[PDB]
Amino acid sequence: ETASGYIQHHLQNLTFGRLPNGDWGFAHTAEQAKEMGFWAFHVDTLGWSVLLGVVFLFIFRLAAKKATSGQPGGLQNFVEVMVEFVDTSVKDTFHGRNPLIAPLALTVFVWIFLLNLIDLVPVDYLPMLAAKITGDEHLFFRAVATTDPNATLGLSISVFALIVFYSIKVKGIGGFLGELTLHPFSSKNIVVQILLIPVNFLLEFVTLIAKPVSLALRLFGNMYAGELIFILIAVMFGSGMFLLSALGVALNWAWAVFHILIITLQAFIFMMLTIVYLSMAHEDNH
Amino acid sequence: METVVGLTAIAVALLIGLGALGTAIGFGLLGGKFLEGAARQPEMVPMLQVKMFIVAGLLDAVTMIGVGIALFFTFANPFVGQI
Amino acid sequence: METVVGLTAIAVALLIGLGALGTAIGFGLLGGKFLEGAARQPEMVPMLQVKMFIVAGLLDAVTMIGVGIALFFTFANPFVGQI
Amino acid sequence: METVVGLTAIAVALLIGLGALGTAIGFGLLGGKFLEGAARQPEMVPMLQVKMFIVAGLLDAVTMIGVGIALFFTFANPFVGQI
Amino acid sequence: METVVGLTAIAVALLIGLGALGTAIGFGLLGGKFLEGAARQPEMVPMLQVKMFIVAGLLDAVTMIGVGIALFFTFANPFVGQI
Amino acid sequence: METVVGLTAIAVALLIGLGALGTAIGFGLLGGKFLEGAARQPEMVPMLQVKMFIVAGLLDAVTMIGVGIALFFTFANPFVGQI
Amino acid sequence: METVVGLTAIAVALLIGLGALGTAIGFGLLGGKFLEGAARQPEMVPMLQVKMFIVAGLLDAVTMIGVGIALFFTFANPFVGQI
Amino acid sequence: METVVGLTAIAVALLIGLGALGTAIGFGLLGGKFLEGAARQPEMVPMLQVKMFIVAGLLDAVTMIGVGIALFFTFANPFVGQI
Amino acid sequence: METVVGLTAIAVALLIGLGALGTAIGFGLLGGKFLEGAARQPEMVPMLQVKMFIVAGLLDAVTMIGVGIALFFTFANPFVGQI
Amino acid sequence: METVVGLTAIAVALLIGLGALGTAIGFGLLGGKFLEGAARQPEMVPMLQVKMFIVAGLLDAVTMIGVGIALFFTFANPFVGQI
Amino acid sequence: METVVGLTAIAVALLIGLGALGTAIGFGLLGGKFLEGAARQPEMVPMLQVKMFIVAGLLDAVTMIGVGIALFFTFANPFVGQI
Amino acid sequence: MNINATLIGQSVAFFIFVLFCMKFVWPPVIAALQERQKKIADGLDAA
Amino acid sequence: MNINATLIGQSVAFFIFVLFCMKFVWPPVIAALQERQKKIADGLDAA
Repeated sequence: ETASGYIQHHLQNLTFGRLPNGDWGFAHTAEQAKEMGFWAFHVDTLGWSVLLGVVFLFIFRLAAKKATSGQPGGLQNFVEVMVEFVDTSVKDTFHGRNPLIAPLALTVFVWIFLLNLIDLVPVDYLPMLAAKITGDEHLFFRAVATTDPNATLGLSISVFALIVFYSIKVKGIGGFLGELTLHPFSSKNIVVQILLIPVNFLLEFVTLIAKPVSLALRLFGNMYAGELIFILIAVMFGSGMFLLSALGVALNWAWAVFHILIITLQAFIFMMLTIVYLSMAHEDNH
Repeated sequence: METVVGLTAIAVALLIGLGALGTAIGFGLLGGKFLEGAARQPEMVPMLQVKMFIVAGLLDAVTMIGVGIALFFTFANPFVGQI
Repeated sequence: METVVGLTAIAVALLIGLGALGTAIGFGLLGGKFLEGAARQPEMVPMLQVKMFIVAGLLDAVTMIGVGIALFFTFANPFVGQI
Repeated sequence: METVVGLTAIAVALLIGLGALGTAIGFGLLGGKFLEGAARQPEMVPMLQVKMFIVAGLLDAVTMIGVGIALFFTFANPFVGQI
Repeated sequence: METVVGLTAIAVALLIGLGALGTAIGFGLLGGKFLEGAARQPEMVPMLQVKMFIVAGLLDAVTMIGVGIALFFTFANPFVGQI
Repeated sequence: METVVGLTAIAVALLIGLGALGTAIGFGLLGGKFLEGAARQPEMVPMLQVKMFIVAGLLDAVTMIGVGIALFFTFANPFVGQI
Repeated sequence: METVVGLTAIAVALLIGLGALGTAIGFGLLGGKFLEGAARQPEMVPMLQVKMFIVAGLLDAVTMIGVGIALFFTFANPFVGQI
Repeated sequence: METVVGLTAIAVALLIGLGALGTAIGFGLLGGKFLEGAARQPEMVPMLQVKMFIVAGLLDAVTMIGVGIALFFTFANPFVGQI
Repeated sequence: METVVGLTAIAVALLIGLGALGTAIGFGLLGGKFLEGAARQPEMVPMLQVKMFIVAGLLDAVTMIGVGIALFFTFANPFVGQI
Repeated sequence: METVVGLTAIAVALLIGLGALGTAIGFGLLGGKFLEGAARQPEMVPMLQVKMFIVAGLLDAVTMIGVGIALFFTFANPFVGQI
Repeated sequence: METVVGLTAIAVALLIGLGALGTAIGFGLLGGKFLEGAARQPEMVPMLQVKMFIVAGLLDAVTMIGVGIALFFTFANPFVGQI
Repeated sequence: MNINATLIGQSVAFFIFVLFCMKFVWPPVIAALQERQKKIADGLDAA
Repeated sequence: MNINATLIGQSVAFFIFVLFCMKFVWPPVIAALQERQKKIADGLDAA
């Protein structure tokens, strides 16, 4: 097998969609996956995300169902430290009485960190275990859920929907349209204020649309670049030479040392941006 | 069809590169000034924080539009249809 | 015909990239200066921000027109029909 | 014929993009100092602002000519009839 | 013939765009310091303003020459006479 | 087909080079300002450090996007399949 | 002579555009400091202005030469005589 | 085949040159502030040196990747294998 | 021989234009700093000016070399004889 | 064979020019800041200069690599051997 | 031989122009900072001047090398011998 | 690369997770922290 | 060559990184957690 074929195989996901005869089957080739329309599902991404979320929820529920309120245990001290950090981060930006901001921020941060942590494991360990277990020599399996743009796009869409819902709840269609078209430029004259709506509408709509796109694409691009570098470093070992595999190993050490910090930073940035965007929904900064 | 796709590749490259350069320069300047302001006023670090978290919203909007249209040109082609 | 389409795509890319770069640089500089002013005078933040918006439109308007023309050059093409 | 139209499209793109970039950079630079001056002397905001407007004219006039010339090239191309 | 017309169109576009970018950057840089000086000395704005006008005389001369050359090439192209 | 491959290589080079230039300029400015802030007072060196890391999270987003897209273009090729 | 004339036109455009850009940037940079000095010390305006003129020639001379070259390439062409 | 090799050589040149330019600009900007901080606070030289080394570690991140890609393109050609 | 002369024309144009742009920017910065210094210390004007002239000696050497090379490539042509 | 050699020459020229531009800008900024620091603290000059040299050690790495690669291209061109 | 020489002329022009632009910007910044330092303390001129000369070397050496390369590409031509 | 229905299902699960964190995780922990802070304050109020 | 060669390098790199994390990353987190626990215990004892 060639390096290009290896990269192409590692770049393909597991797709489930409407086969030409029957809506029950898994695509075997990349062209077959492209044949599938919008009504297709990436089994590996959803499965990994659901498993990690369930594990996180169960672990946090273990230390919450039996809160001692006195001397803390090993797991509950860690849970309390993270809860206090999330509360401190939230209270420094949002001053309202919304009870949803802090739990949502904590969930987003921990879920993103867990989804990113799985990328640290060797690129061929999990795809090759799935293939052995299943028994196929051409099975497609991408463990890193954040390299799939669909997950980040869905997270950004849900964040945008929550932002819009909260802004509507706090301002009515009245203040919503007033902020969308009548701000930040206003005029006493009717003709002038009528002529000033296009610029305000353009600016507000452009910023509102660009927020979730950037929120998703920052993480999508960062983790895609990291995973591509790791896959290429695997090709470096693919040569089989002696003097080359050591340079590859050193590059792997450097890349992992950088990538753990990048993984922490991306999750922190996403959590902070979500908190700031939610705080911007309840007051007017214009 | 070859020339159209070849020029669309350069188009996507320019779209991504110019936007990336602009965002990097603007974010570097904004972060440096934010660090200077935080150093000047240690007790104003939180509020000033959300401040530039608003500024970035205006900073990268056109760049994100360009990145989106570059991705649309990479994975789709309204040009190859114009023949 | 193919050359015209490719050059139109390159034109759209150049327009959007230059606009994004300019907007990013201008917004970075403006946000840095606004951050410095807010750090110096925390009580003047509600007023100064408004003035920032007064600048922001002037920073974006022309660029917006450009990207609009880019859209007019993607889903439509006055150059194709002139041949 | 096709080459002339393609080069005219590239010309329009350069005309609009360079003007937008320059306008954005100049307006950001002007707005930063405008914010600094407003923070320094809040009582002179009604005056300084209009002064900035005057500068804006000198910042935009030539650029406006550009966004006219491009609009004169996209519709009713004068270079087509020359050949 | 055709290539000459296309290249002169590109020439006019570059002539206008580079001049617009340069004059926008220069006028923004001048206006920032003009606003800073006016804010520092509010009573001294009637003098400083005319001084900046003198600067404009040295700022737009080459830009006006370039835009005039571009208009002359567009409407009275002399390069079509020489092949 | 050779023209498509050559233009894809040029596109990858542009994507990587522009992103590297922007990232380098932004990180240099951010590091200079961070050094100035740390020299102002050493008691806030750690916290400020965290802040600059936050700035990094916004500084090189589009640059990493472009690097990943260039790495995808170098080995895989969606343009070849489009003929 | 077609390509020679076209490239001479492009050369003239590049010369004049680069000269205008450099002249505008340099004169804006000089004028900003001139206005700052005039605002800070009104009694030194008669002298400093003269000094600015001393700078202005050094800022423009080479550019002017380039402009002259452009004229020598517009109404005359030493390249055509070389076939 | 020849065009592919020439365009990949140009690609390597752009990759190395843009990275070198950005790295030099960023290092100069960082070193200027490092020297300013060392002159201001002579007793904090080691800590400032460690911090500027940490900053330079992030600064030379995409440039090293670009240099590696350029070396891979000079000593190997994945584009040639694609015909 | 036609393309050689056409490309040497562009070579001369770029040679003059880039040098003019760099000289203008450098002299603008130098003149601004010289005006600031003269305003700060009126009694040191006769000395500082002389120093600035020394700066010009380093500022315009390469620009004059490039101008001479451009003049040699205009009035003569070593490239015509395939050297 | 002509195109490969010509594009290799263009590549070497771009490499060396970009490296020279970056080195000149970075060293100018570094030397200006070093001169300011030496003027502010005349007795700290012997150490600061040494630190500046350290900055140079990090400032000329990629540029020297590019210059060496350009020399290798000019004297031991590997692109011809790839057909 | 036509294309190789035509591109070598452009290569020499790019080399000399980029070197001149970079050295002019660097020397302008260095001279401005030197003038500021001399104005701050007139009795440190004899020392600081010598210091700036050292910086001039670091500002010029690489550029000078490029200039030499340009000469080696003007009177001589290794690319011609490579066919 | 391939826009599919996943962007829906993923986000749906997201919402579910958020709801759980709003109902069974955060309240007990914040209540325990507040009770500990109240006990600390009561101990400090011994004067 | 190819398969059975990438695995060895990947395992070696992963083992080296795991050793690095165990020798340089875990002890700081453990010490911070123990310090927080000791502070909480001291506060409870004082109360």
